[PDB]
Amino acid sequence: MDAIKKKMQMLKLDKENALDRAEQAEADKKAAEDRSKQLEDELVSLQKKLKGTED
Amino acid sequence: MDAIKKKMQMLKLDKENALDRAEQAEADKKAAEDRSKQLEDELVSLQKKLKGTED
Amino acid sequence: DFDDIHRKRMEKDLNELQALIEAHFENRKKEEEELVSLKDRIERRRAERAEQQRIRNER
Repeated sequence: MDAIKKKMQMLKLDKENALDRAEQAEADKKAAEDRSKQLEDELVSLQKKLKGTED
Repeated sequence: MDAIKKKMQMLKLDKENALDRAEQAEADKKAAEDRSKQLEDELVSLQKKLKGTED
Repeated sequence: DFDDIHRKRMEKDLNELQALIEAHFENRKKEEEELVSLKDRIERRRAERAEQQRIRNER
């Protein structure tokens, strides 16, 4: 009819916005966790270098 | 009718799924970010003690 | 944000659209009521034509 189509369009705009936000948040999590794990690896290498210096 | 109900329910389900997924991702992002901050703070002190050891 | 104003805009769009939807609902509903009354007076006309035709045929 008439109002039904507009209501469907609203329900679809919510769909697109929610899905896009979810995908963006997932990409953010991937990037942040990669950052953290690379920092942890750098910390490990520093520990090993400290061990060599102690020797 | 029949089509309106199923389509509307499926679209609302899609919106809710995307929203909850985004919230989970953002929570993990915040936790990883704070842990990364902890890693930075500990790494600086590790570098300082390494520098003293080298001196 | 831009998402906020976009949301308010599609929101008022949904509001005006459902408003006009219920509006034409009411309009076509009045038209259907008028058409039903038309059918009713039509059946009245059928019955009156039937009885007067039958009287004519009786005579």
